[PDB]
Amino acid sequence: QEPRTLPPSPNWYCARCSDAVPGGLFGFAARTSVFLVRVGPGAGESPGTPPFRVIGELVGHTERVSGFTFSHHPGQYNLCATSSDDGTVKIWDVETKTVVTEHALHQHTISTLHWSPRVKDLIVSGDEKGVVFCYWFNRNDSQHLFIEPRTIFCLTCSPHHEDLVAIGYKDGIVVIIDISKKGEVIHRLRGHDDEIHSIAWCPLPCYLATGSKDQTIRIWSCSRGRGVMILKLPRLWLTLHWPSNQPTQLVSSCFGGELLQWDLTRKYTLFSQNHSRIVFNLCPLQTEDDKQLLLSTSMDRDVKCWDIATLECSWTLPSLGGFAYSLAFSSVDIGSLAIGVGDGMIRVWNTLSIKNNYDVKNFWQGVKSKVTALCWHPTKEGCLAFGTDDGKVGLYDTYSNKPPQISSTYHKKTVYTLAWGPPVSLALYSCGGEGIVLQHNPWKLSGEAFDINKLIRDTNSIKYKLPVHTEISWKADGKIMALGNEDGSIEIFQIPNLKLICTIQQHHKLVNTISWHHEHGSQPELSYLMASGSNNAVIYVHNLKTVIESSPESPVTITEPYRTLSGHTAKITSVAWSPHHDGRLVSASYDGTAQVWDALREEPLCNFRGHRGRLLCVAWSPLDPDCIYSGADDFCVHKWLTSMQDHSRPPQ
Ligand SMILES: CN1CN([C@@H]2O[C@H](COP(=O)(O)OP(=O)(O)OP(=O)(O)O)[C@@H](O)[C@H]2O)c2nc(N)[nH]c(=O)c21
Repeated sequence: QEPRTLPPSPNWYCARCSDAVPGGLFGFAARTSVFLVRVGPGAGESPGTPPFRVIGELVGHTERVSGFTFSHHPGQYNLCATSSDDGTVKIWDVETKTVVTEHALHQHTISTLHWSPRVKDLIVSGDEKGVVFCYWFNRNDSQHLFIEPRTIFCLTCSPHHEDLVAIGYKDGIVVIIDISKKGEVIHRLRGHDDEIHSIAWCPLPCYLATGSKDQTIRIWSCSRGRGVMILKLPRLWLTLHWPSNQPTQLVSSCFGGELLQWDLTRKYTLFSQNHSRIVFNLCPLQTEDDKQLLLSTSMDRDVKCWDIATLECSWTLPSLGGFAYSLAFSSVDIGSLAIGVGDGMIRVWNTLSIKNNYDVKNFWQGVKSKVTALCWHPTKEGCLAFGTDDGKVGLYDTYSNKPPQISSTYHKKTVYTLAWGPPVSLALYSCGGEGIVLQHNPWKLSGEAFDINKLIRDTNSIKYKLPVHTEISWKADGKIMALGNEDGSIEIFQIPNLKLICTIQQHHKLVNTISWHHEHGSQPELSYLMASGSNNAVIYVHNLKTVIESSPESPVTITEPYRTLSGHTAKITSVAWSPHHDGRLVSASYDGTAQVWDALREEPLCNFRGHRGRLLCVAWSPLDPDCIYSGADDFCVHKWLTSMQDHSRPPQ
């Protein structure tokens, strides 16, 4: 297939942090970025597959992006403006994905901006103190305005005269100002009782609409400054869209993210598959093929498309609300990719959706915190173990509707590893940051869970305190278990009773990740290859085929590696052997890259730099050999191709 991006959620409680220009380009603000989605025929997808593609990220802001508006002037649809809590308002070109200009005029946290419908280079920004700036970027000018000492929530330039701008406030007040008259208040619009969420001008000449947290929409005659009709709706963000096609109809959000189309001529109509939590923005987009769509962003972290002719949802783009901590592919369901997210939901992604590139199912029940580990049962379908940062281990029947089973036992600290292995029918092993590895019974998960350090102590000859275990990986045949430790040690234990056969002292810091090379290779000696990463940059590979066959009486110490992979410049969070190759490793690092290695020749192959933060996990696509999935603390998962990469090594 082609690349995909599982992007961060659109930001919440912003009057305008997303917009769309006609033809088919949609942009929404998410974390520190603006993500770009070409929507329509020009997105290039099979008739049946939803016509959208995430194509671009606008990279450059330092803190939360508070506002985003496109330039809607014909032949200039490629410009757009952003505001950010870093005090910046940047002008962007979407073809280059770069900044054209900016201004740090605002001395207080910006609330919103808006690109004038009439003046080709005028962007009007307002902050939480009530200060409004006007910025003409092609003429290099900047008019300062102060209207009143109140918290600006929204701001909409008039489509019908260059000088009028409506401003809504946290306390319900709405006013219309004139820039050419130095911010004079022309119309005070008295009526609202609470937070103004949106202001939409009538598209034909003038009237004016406002949605407020006081559960009413209001239309105003901006001539006689009076309110000529009030609409009460049947937790709330109340955003509006006045369609140019139906100048007599009006779209609004409603409780629970429900969307309405009212009739100006007490009457409403329902959309639809609907949103489940409050909706923040609504963006009209007319495709090349003349379809009238409307894009909606929502607290439920879905980005939905609506066909205004049918008022049904054409597709949904889901998003991630926290770090992508974990990626697990199922061996029973081949395309099934489990994602552990910091926002407390597991994502299972059918990466083989015949007619849907983002077929993702969320799992709310049971989980109530950062999912930091995941593992599929090797044989049972739908069987998915997860661990959290509250130390909770859990099991999940992902075909079922029903809330998961929780282990009666919690780890003291975060759950970083989960592996299935034989009991010491199949047992769940969970490792916590405190250093305990526990053995769970899936049959009776509420019962006793045995800390395996007691058997390690019984079956070996111990007179010291055991290490703090930080990572567990079983070998492919289910006969050798490796534990990584805080000191950097890795310990090799043999099948029935965790007999220790070997200790590797190669790392000098905490081990984060161990992976054994797969058995499906084209040669035996490879399944005994172990890859490991620690809080240091250098990755090691070790060849344990001697000591496992040697089956020693006493445990042996190893101080020399089989292969050394230097390149990364920060800790290694995850490593994975390619299932389609022999000795090909991918590694995720805190240096924000992922490196593909041919581990046998100590050769760097390619380096993925598409992430915007520290990487936490990597998983090879189980069917495409040049395709890999990544997860980082940028609230993203990228599905990228080895062959599309520009660099072979990690930076420095
Ligand atoms: C403490 N860690 C951290 N860690 C790796 O680091 C990532 C983030 O962990 P974290 O909760 O930020 O731990 P922390 O030490 O605070 O991270 P940092 O100090 O780098 O910010 C995880 O995705 C995980 O792969 C770990 N992995 C294993 N196996 N065992 C561990 O004890 C730990």
